[PDB]
Amino acid sequence: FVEMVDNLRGKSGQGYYVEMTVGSPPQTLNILVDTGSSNFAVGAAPHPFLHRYYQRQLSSTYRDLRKGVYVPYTQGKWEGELGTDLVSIPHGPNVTVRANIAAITESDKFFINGSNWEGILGLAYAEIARPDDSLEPFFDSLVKQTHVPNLFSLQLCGASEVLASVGGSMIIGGIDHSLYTGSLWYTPIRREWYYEVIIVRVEINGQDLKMDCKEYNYDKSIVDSGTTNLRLPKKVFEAAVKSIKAASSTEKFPDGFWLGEQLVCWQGTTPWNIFPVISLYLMGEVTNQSFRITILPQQYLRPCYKFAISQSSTGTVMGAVIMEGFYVVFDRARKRIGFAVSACHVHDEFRTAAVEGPFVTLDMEDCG
Ligand SMILES: CCCOc1ccc(-c2csc(-c3ccccc3Cl)c2CC(=O)NC(=N)N)cc1
Repeated sequence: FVEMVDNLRGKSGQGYYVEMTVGSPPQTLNILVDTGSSNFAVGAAPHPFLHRYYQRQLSSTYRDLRKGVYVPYTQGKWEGELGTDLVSIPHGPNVTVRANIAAITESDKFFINGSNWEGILGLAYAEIARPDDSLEPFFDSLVKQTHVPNLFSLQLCGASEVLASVGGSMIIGGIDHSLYTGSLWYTPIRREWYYEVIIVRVEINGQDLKMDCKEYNYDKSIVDSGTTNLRLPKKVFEAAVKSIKAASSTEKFPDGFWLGEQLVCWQGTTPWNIFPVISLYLMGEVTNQSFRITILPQQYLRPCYKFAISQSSTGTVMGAVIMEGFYVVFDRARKRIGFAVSACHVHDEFRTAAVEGPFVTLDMEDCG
């Protein structure tokens, strides 16, 4: 796993990517590591934001699947041609796998200017793969074609003209103990489509939001490296901001700030201590057992800073601001996701991101 440490990079807010190669000879590309989707999709045609793309004609091992894929979503869309080719991760397991590849031929609002990645590596399950679940996801092909164990770890570390550079590690097939400190707590993967989990309770600076369990997962809750913010269902979001505004209160802020769209600055003078910590209690492996994940303002305020907690209409999304500061294990083989305090992770001399348990919680089976 030493070879996989720091194999991730990105620009704050533009996602983390790992270097991959596709085709023969090897075509080097930077791929967004996304646990919130299940397709291995790469630009395969010129685009204003792409400085390089996958060229099937140059790959002697490319095999067309004669089959298209169309993916529209609210902001725009991407469209591609299904194919198969040899795929490797230079700073990952020393193996090469034949995987499905969605060659993006046209798109709008898919790629991001300056993000430095040319495709996406959807690490979620087949159920949500496009165009349907018969298109085996990359990780599935990896495990089926190799000896690599059905599990991967993600240590997202976070972080002037330039958006800040972020780094992290994607350990495939295992758990690197030097990457975390303390104990690893696991929450069950409720269902194998998105990496769905169940939040049983949340508190702002030790104070319980006292909401019905179901509201925390209203619709669903997922662990998604492909999302920057901690996104909360409306009701939970409103309750969370009110509580945070209170905690901060000694400074007031433009609510354009609270809405994530606008920024805020001081100049190492930041009054972190004024902002409360956020604890998300996740269902434990044992019925009435749960554990908490606690994040600092250093995590939900991303650098000037922008409030990185936003409203969701699609359930809770534990994105980067949540994952950063924790070592997250996607234990697919045991249908669970483990959290441990990250070897990296920003923290002052008064508080620290934490992973603690157990905490017992009555019902919770019914938080789903
Ligand atoms: C931190 C920046 C992340 O940048 C992104 C770039 C593209 C997409 C995206 C466009 S269409 C699409 C997509 C939508 C449905 C199925 C397949 C794909 Cl590739 C995705 C993946 C996605 O939605 N991931 C996610 N929510 N975690 C998402 C984030």
